[PDB]
Amino acid sequence: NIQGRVYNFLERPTGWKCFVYHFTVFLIVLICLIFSVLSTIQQYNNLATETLFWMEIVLVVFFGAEYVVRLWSAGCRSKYVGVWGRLRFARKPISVIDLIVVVASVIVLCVAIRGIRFLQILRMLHVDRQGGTWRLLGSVVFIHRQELITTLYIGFLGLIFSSYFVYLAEKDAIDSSGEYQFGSYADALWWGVVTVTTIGYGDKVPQTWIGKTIASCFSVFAISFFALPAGILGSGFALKVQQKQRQKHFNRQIPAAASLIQTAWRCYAAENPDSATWKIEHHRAAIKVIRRMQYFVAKKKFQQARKPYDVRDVIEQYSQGHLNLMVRIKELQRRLDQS
Amino acid sequence: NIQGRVYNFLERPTGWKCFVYHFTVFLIVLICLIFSVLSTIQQYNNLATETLFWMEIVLVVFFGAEYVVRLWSAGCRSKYVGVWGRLRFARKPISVIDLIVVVASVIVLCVAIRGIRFLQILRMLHVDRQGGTWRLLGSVVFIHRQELITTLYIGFLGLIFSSYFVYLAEKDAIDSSGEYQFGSYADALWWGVVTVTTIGYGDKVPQTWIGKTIASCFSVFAISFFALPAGILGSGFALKVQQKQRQKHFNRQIPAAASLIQTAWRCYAAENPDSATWKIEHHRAAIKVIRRMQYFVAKKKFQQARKPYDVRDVIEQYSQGHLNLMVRIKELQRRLDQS
Amino acid sequence: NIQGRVYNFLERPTGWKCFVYHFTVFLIVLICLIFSVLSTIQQYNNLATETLFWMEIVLVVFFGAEYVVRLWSAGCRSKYVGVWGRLRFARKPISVIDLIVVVASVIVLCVAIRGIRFLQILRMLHVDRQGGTWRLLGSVVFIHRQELITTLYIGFLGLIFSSYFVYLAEKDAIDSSGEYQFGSYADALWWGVVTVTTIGYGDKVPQTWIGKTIASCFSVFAISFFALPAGILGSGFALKVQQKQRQKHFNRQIPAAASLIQTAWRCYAAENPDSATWKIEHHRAAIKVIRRMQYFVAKKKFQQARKPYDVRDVIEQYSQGHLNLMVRIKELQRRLDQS
Amino acid sequence: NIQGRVYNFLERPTGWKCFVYHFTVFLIVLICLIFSVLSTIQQYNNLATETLFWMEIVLVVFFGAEYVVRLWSAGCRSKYVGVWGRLRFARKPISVIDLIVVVASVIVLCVAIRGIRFLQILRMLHVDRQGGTWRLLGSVVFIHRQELITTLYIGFLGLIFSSYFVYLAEKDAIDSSGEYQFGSYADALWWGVVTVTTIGYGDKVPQTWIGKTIASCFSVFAISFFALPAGILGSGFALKVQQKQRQKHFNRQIPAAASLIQTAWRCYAAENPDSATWKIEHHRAAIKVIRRMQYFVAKKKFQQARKPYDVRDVIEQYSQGHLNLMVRIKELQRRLDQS
Amino acid sequence: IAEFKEAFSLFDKDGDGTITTKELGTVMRSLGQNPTEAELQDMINEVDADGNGTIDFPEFLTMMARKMKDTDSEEEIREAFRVFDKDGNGYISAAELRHVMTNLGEKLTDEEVDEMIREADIDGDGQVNYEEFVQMM
Amino acid sequence: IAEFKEAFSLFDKDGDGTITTKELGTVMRSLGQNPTEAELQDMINEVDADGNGTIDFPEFLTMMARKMKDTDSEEEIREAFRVFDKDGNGYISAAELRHVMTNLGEKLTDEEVDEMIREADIDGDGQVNYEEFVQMM
Amino acid sequence: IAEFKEAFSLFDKDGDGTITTKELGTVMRSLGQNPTEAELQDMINEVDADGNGTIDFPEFLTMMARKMKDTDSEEEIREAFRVFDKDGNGYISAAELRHVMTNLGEKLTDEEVDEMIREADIDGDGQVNYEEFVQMM
Amino acid sequence: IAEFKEAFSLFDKDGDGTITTKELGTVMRSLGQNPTEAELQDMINEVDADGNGTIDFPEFLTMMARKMKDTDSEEEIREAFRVFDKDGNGYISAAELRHVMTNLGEKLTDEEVDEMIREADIDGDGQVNYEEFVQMM
Repeated sequence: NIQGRVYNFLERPTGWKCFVYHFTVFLIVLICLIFSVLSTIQQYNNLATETLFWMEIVLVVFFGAEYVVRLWSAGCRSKYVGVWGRLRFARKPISVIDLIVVVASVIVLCVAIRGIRFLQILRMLHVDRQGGTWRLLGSVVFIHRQELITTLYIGFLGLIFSSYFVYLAEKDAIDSSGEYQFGSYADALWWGVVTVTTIGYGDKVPQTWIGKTIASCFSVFAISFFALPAGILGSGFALKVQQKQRQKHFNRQIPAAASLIQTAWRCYAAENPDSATWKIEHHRAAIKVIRRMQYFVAKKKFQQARKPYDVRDVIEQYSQGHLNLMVRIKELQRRLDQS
Repeated sequence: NIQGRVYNFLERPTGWKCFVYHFTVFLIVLICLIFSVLSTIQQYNNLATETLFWMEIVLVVFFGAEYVVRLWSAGCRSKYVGVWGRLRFARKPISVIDLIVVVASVIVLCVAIRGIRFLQILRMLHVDRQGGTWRLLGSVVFIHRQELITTLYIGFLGLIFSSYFVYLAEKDAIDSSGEYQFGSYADALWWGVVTVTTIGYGDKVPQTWIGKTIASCFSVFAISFFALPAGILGSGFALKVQQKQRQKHFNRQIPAAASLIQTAWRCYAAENPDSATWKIEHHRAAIKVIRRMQYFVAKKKFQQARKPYDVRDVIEQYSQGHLNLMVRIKELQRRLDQS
Repeated sequence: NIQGRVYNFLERPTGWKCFVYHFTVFLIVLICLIFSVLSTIQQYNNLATETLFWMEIVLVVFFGAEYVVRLWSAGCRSKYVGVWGRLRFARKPISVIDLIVVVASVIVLCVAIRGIRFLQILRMLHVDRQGGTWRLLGSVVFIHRQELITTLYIGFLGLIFSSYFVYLAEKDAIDSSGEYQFGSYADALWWGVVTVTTIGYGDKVPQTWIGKTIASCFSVFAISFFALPAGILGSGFALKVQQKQRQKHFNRQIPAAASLIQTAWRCYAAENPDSATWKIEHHRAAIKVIRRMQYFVAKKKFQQARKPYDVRDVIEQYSQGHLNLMVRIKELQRRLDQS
Repeated sequence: NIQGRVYNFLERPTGWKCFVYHFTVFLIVLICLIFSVLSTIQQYNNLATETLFWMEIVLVVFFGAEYVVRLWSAGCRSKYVGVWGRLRFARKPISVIDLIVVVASVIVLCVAIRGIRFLQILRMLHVDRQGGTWRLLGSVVFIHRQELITTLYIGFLGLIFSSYFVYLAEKDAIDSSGEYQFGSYADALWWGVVTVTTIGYGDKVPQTWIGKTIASCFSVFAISFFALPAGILGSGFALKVQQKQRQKHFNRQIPAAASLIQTAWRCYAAENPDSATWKIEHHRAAIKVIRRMQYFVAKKKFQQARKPYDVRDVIEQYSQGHLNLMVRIKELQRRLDQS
Repeated sequence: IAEFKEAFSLFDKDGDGTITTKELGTVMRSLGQNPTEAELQDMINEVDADGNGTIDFPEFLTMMARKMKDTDSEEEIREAFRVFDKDGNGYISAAELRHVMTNLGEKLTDEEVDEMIREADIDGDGQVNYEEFVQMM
Repeated sequence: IAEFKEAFSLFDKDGDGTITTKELGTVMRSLGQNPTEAELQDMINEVDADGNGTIDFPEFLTMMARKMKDTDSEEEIREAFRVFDKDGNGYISAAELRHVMTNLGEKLTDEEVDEMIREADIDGDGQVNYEEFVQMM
Repeated sequence: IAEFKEAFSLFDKDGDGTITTKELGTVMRSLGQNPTEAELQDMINEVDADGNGTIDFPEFLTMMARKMKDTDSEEEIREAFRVFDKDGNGYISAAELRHVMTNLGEKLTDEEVDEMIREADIDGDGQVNYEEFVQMM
Repeated sequence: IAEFKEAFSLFDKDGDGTITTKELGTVMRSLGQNPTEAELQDMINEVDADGNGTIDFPEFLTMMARKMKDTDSEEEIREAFRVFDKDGNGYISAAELRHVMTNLGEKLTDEEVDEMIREADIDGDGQVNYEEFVQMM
């Protein structure tokens, strides 16, 4: 099963040995970028080209061999077995990116600086294989979809209104050297975008007291609506992290997992009248409904075993215990009134 | 009931079919704005006017027909039935905005650029119909009303004091070209507003070591008081989001809802001496008080069914169960001591 | 008891009638400030002085009469009754501020612009009477004293080191016009303070690639340590707000409050051998110890009645109930084994 | 035991008396730095050197005597007793820093301004002895290691892409005075670093509408990814602070601590066949396994006593109580069916 | 004014000056309701103002001084109806209302439901306007 | 269509028009299962749509109208198998599957397990591809 | 000094060297108080310093070494009075104080309340200054 | 290797192939310990690896394969001693250690404590260095 051993190393690294390999690859890729940056500078333009030639000729070969080895090793999983299974694996976006960058590098070396410079940037997207960072950020953003839309909409509306008012108050003022700064609505909007994001290049500043008053009343209120998404997302991340300390231990969910599968199979097996499950004649109609109920009960019980602890489980536990003790107490009661 | 079907589509969209329609309307409105921006620029001033004429002449007609259809379809709800009911519907702020923009566009086309330019901006407020974003932001802000006031007050006081001190330390310093930058308290206050909101245009910079020292001691402390509302509101939004995962399931609140209405009607029915509710003579005075107590009990029970779970419900559940089991145990005790 | 009625209106406002009065006073004070600002401007210097004279002559009289009425009405509370009690009331910082501003205004009107201008600023501290904003901010900051110190210390250390490195890398570079920007460590430190607080006036920018690299590596990491206190305080405020929805209802703490006082008095009364509490002779030594234990039990029970709900109360409740039921069950057991 | 008394004062201060001493030392060190800053300025260069000479000659002696006293007093703890124990104490980083600064100061005074200036800065790292600030920040950062990496990676990627696009759109535009601002990819990257960290020096501003549009679309989205770590860390700090109010009281963990040690010793003692623990012959094989189980039970019980309260303890408590009551009830049942 | 002394004394059979759970249960049993201890517990708790477990006379005056037709209570009845409204339009079918009020909660008898359906539903058609019905009550 | 009346009436022995816990327990005991009160409680709760504690006929139609082969339910069965897969490769040993399905949870008899192992594991070798096995079911 | 040996030995009837719940209950019953097991549990818990469930002699010294007239405890008594003060002015009516101290909590007898009302309320008028009353105690 | 079959079979008296609570309780009672059901419950739970409530043979091998002298477990014993150390200096008085180990928790007999005090405390003076004592164990 050396195929799975190779696939674990290339696709699913966990050890320090694989960490060193990935770190080396990432640092080689990063070193590649720096020499590209220095090539645009006129002083270092000459030598950088010849250095980059010999760097690229080996880096395209290194990445090309790695891709075909990765593709072959992907067949160990039953999800990708077979020719169509492997074609399903190449459908993944990361494999598409790798294929595109390899083919583009080969074509570029066959024949343009604006292309190789962009390719050496796209190569940075290789380091992350499993897509964990996107898989986390997307979920966290999707949970809070409403408030982000609300704050962005309100901030955009405030920017649109305030910029027009400032343009109205400022379009007739001359600068010190002499150039109408707010000569059009586009310039006022460019000023507004700079101020809401608290950058403040200082290339455009209001000149009249009306504009200064409007900007002063505008900044203290509309600035908060653009620093709010970070405050929402950070708190969301922290709260999500906190739940990791209250996980139900993985060892205790096994019986529910077995029960779900067994009940599902038993519900399916009723379709064959000669199946051995009948060995435990109109009663079969009620038997099917009983198994149908049991399937839903098992499915409901499975989901609760994968969630963190909550007060609802305490309430349910007390509910079950109370009636259990109650019926036993009533039984003892009846045993006493027998005499 | 096609009236309700139309009202659901126009006022209360849920489907992708309605989503496409609203998206198209919003993008048409947004496209309208861009050509307005390019009309102020001298180069594109000519053609933009004629394009905007033919855009506006169709957009005012499209919005006009939509308004009357929306008004008629609003009569399906009993809240808006009747002539006075429909006049109650037009009282809503969104309908007022739509009517104002339609009438203003018609009047403008009848006869001015500074008016149509503002109208094309106010048109953006049409996209959101139910008012959900405001209905959420207002509640979240209202919950935290105290701390926002506190931080704004303290920050404003600090700005007022520090700006006056800087003005005192800086009013006699000449710039490099030569223009007294802090020649008045207003200029120092304008500098202070720019710095507290961390914009920093750089048009006014202190020149003497006293002013630099005061500004350095001022920035590191008073800046936090103006980035604090965003930090409060983001955490509030995240905490409000977290509660959505602990909602009591809507299916379980039905019996309490029925009980509240039934008890209220029974309490009201006692006013008629010949009502059939008496079929279950000074006892009626106590009966009325018993029903009065039951009404309050039912009302209290209804509210708890709409709130998320909390430890208080666990405490109350244990309280009820303990005395129930206790009295049954005491009953069995007495049954035993009978002999 | 009109004295208490007046003191409630002046010191402890709750109604809209008092809200209007305080709002009017605050707006008059704020209007006073604006004319002071416009007096520094040369154009409006003349008229502003005469307007401010007639404003101040009535505002000093209005505040003077209010102070003596406030002082007299403070005697309704037993805390401030008597001459020494009233002298204790004037010891409060707000009364000191009011007295200082009134006396200073009177003296200024007796005889200087730099004094009255500062006095009209200090007058803004009058609006808040109970000190609630400070009483909240101080507590919230005091809870989180450790982390604020940690982050400030680390940020300051990073600033000190990075600024010295930039000074070392930059002290020999000439500007375009020609003026050594980083000619001393003080100038580099001034640049560092501007950058860590993300203001960026742009008056000093690095010129050599070493300085640019150091600043680029410095900004992305040391900036976070100065925006962190706001993130801590906002989350603290939100979490403190959340607890307000889980308050134990005030009606249920009365019996514990009565029990604490009664047990304390009973513990004290044992000191007199002829007190009537003995009516319920070496047993008195054990009686005193029993009452001593009961006092601590009552004091412990009182504190729990003022705290919000928590899981510890559930644990304690189950603890008590379990042994209660256990001993009753054992009693019934023994009753059965009797035969 | 005066050795421990001295070590408590120097290493482990708790009192106000030690607080004053440490405060005085820190303020002397800070005063030392300020005169170093003023020495670089040409005006105060002369006198500052002679002042710093006499300051340093006494400060190096003060710190030298303190180090040897600290080293000797460290032998009171059994961890550092013996010669090798004391050499283990000097291995700590803080002692290394102190030794380095003392030796460097002595060498500098023996013979250079760029060295003493750096030494007077490194001296600030002396104030914190226990390393609490680092010990807290490191843990808090380590808990949230994943999200910080995610956000930094995404922000860096966005910066890299957007800066290249802006460089492509801007490399052919001339400034007003005339100097190609975006003449290379390095200049565009320097502009990008300034904008993502919302500093905005304003030395480089886009000139063409394509660049302005790209920057406007870039700022509102990529800025949040660099203010996010502060929002994460602040919420983490606040949540960690909140748990401090739910600590299990230290007095209640003693019996578990004793039980763990006793069970461990009993498990170890079985190795000697003649140990007195056998006084309570193939049964010893099962006895060893029983003690092995008891050791794990005790170890598990110890850990729960150091954690704050949680719903899992309530669930476990109900679990134990329910079966206890159940078996007693069944016993009473059997006693009844006996007749 | 203050005729509640008669009712309070009627509830207070033993004359201790307070209303205990046993007295309330006995009075209820005199009417054949047969409640459980828990229902009496909540009923007494909902009125108790000093938190002692019993009902004093001034608390009885305070409870009787409360009045309906307050918006904070009318909104509750309005929200209760909206649970059964499948569209929120303000209309509910007569059959659904009858079934809900007969087969859930307190389970009124048919005669009370019939009087209710005539006190409301003046429209006569398939849908009943419950908003005016709440307004009248 | 609507043949469920027969089964519903069979469950509803006393004919009150609803399915109570006692009737379900009696029917189960007629088959020799002997369940506890708690299992009946969850089984009734999982179907109850009006939250009254009993089962009405329209709720029976609603429950019977649900169908399998929905992705939201197929993913559950897929996740259940992954608990026992030591590598997530999509293969499980026949002996481990047999041991798990015999000695845990519902504890099927050997004959059912044997029919299962022949309905699946067409590969015949040491590892069974459970993905197609889930797909077929 | 250290006369507490006599009292500790008096409580420790069986002489094991510790104070158990049974001994405390027996001593209390000798005085006719008849407490429940729970009250004894909290009373022992409030003193226990080693968390074993019993009371040792050094813990008895530690408990007896505590003293009143500490601000952290005086503030508690001050806050307790403010619950009944309808205005926070520092005055409470004599009748209200008498009713509260007689009909709530420990329910003192009339004779103790009368001695209290004369040890305090030197003002004689309708309102009693409780701040000095707390100060004296 | 694999001599644990003998011990496992000794615990498994009835030979079902598993270790149940009843068997463990019977074996413990054969030694005169008389544990409660709860202690047996935690003892079985602490070993159970498949979460069924019983102990299988491979779980017995897994439990017996664990070894001490791991830092994650040595730190626990080190922290346990620091609770009684009043200064954290690494020294504890012999009398305090004897009292704690005799009067708390498992309550060892005097003979075991005496052997312990000679296996440790080679210093002989008033303070015992517990760090080396933990290291040896």
